[PDB]
Parts: sequence; structure tokens; C-alpha cells
Amino acid sequence: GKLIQYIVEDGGHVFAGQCYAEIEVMKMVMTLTAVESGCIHYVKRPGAALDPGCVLAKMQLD
Repeated sequence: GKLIQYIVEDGGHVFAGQCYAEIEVMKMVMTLTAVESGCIHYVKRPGAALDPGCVLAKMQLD
């Protein structure tokens, strides 16, 4: 689906269970739950149809 907005910012450390983006799928909002903590580099400029597995972000495994 589309990338509405990014609820974090570029170069931002995150936590377990923390939303980092929000997208529109099936007409509905979606918690982009982060899965690993680290300094996200903002890869995906806003408003793009996305994929399961797309690189919205890369961090490092802290």
C-alpha cells in the first residue's frame, strides 16, 4: 500500500513495539511495528505504493 507519513524521523533510534510508519491497506490504518531497535535511516520518501519487504528503513542491530 501507500506510505501516508512516517511517525519517526530519519536517523532516529527506536524501541520494541514502537510504530515507525503508517500506511493504508485494505482501506485502514496500520501500525508499522518496528522489530529491532536502532537508528532508522529514512529510506522511503512519502507517498509510494509499498511491498511486503520493502526498504522503508535500515538501522543496525544495536
